[PDB]
Amino acid sequence: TVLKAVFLPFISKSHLIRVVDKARIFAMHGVDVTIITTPANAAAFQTSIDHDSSRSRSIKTHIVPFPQVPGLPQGFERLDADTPQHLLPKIYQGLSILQEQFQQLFREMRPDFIVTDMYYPWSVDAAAELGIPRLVCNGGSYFAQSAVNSIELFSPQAKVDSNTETFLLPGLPHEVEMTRLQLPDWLRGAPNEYTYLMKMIKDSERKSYGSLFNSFYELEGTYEEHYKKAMGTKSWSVGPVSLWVNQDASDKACRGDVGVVLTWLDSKTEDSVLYVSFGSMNKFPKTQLVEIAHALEDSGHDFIWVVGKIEEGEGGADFLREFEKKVKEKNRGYLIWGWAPQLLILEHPAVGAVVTHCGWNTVMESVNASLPLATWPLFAEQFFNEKLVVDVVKIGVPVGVKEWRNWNEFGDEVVKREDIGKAIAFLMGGGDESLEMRKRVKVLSGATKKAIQVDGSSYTKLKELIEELKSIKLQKVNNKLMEAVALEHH
Ligand SMILES: CC1(C)[C@@H](O[C@@H]2O[C@H](C(=O)O)[C@@H](O)[C@H](O)[C@H]2O)CC[C@]2(C)[C@H]3C(=O)C=C4[C@@H]5C[C@@](C)(C(=O)O)CC[C@]5(C)CC[C@@]4(C)[C@]3(C)CC[C@@H]12
Ligand SMILES: O=c1ccn([C@@H]2O[C@H](COP(=O)(O)OP(=O)(O)O)[C@@H](O)[C@H]2O)c(=O)[nH]1
Repeated sequence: TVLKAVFLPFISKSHLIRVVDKARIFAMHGVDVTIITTPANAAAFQTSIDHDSSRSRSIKTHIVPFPQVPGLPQGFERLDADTPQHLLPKIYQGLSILQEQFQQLFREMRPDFIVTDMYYPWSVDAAAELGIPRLVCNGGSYFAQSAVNSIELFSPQAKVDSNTETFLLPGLPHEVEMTRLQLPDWLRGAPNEYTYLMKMIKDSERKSYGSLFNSFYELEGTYEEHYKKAMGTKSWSVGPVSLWVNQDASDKACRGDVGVVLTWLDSKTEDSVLYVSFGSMNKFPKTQLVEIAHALEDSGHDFIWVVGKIEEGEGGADFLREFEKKVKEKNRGYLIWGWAPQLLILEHPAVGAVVTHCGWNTVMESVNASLPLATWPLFAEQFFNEKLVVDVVKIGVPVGVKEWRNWNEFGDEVVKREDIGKAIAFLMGGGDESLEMRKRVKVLSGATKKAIQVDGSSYTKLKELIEELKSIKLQKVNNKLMEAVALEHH
């Protein structure tokens, strides 16, 4: 009959809200969904779950207490930027302890299939023990995963010396040039511990039923097909997930949480405000914040700056509080010190462009809101996402960042105010080339909205997947009938 699914999200904020939204999409289309999580993580999205159950979807959370770990204080259950760095491996250790409780819950709930974050590679074995399909949720774009596979297969970085020599990523449908410094540490040379984790994750994916991406075909459908052939797997684009289940203002306001900025926006003319955000994980050093502050002030344009994680005192916070005073004196700038209501802001007509670290969720949300991008990749797969934005679909301009760094370090590179200002001036300056870029993102904005409406590309992929899973459930029911009839004869 009715499919039953258990969803297992990860415990970093961006991954959590992406996989929770995928859970909400499945429940919107008839699946009886249970989301397993811990209290501090549930706090970020239980409100969204309550709104959904009122549209009488069958979706609920199942709260599991976070384990005791020596030296880990109570209440620390998330991997985000506000988390003190020495607690991260302990938090990850506590998550690992939960695996057996998760598996017991699978055996107790007996779902027809499970949908789990990529950071749970063992879940493919759990599903095989239960005899059910496991879907894996992958972060980021098909493009970025195609680029990673090109690096792994062809090693173009091995044939160059220096750090400024560009190389093509072979086999991709588009010509894409990068330097060795723009590759992740775990891909560049000898394996590190993350290289081995990624190997285990990709092996798990190859054994899984299929993968789910927050993507849509009009944006990067060529890479969706490329990726399926690179992996030899099934995959479905089911995005933009943020738009699909957060079309209401109340949902946009509460997403991932736990009005003054909206009144400020209401006072501005259309497309006049630059939105600046570097995602849920980034922490900039003071010297970088100084360059951004000067670039924003010197641009002459209105802006909202989501400052992200700031070191206290002379590590940045003192400077930003002084800068915030300055820019309120002119009514040109607005700083957001905590979690911003990103979906509500991007949809506001006053917003005209976005400075982004190329986190895939912000790229997708900006496309839906029809906003051109200034690209400032930092870590993870963001340098690959920049290539797609800048070189393939041409909806952004780069600030000019040269070097990948890990998420927990400041690196050696400081992007200077002049280079930031060049990107702002292009986006906000009204020149003809920027206007052609705005038209390109507008076309894609219309495509996003169509993709999740009835018989859009993402709607259809989800419908086809659910039909396959219904088919598998029914096959097992009819096989039991066949076995019982055979035992009757004898
Ligand atoms: C933010 C995302 C989710 C990710 O972001 C995702 O990055 C993917 C990528 O890396 O390609 C993209 O595919 C995807 O789209 C994007 O969402 C970027 C990488 C990372 C920041 C990641 C990390 O750095 C290192 C560790 C260590 C691993 C390990 C083995 C150790 O080494 O000690 C054990 C201890 C330890 C602290 C566990 C925690 C992780 C897994 C940690 C902090 C979790 C958050 C994670
Ligand atoms: O102040 C903030 C920062 C981030 N986000 C949301 O958090 C996600 C950030 O994910 P992204 O892929 O852009 O970057 P990451 O956080 O993974 O580095 C997006 O859904 C944003 O809408 C938000 O609502 N408010």
